Amino acid sequence: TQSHYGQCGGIGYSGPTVCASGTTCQVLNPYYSQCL
Ligand SMILES: *[C@H]1O[C@H](CO)[C@@H](O)[C@H](O)[C@@H]1O
Repeated sequence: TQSHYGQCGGIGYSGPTVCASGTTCQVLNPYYSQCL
């Protein structure tokens, strides 16, 4: 699972888009999405 303050899954990011329990994949920027 993607860690806190890391990029979870934005446009172009291929990988584990599911964040760790309690952290939410928030799309901050068009490509930058972060697990908060
Ligand atoms: C890998 O997966 C990511 C998932 O967000 C895509 O954005 C990318 O285009 C590729 O399919």
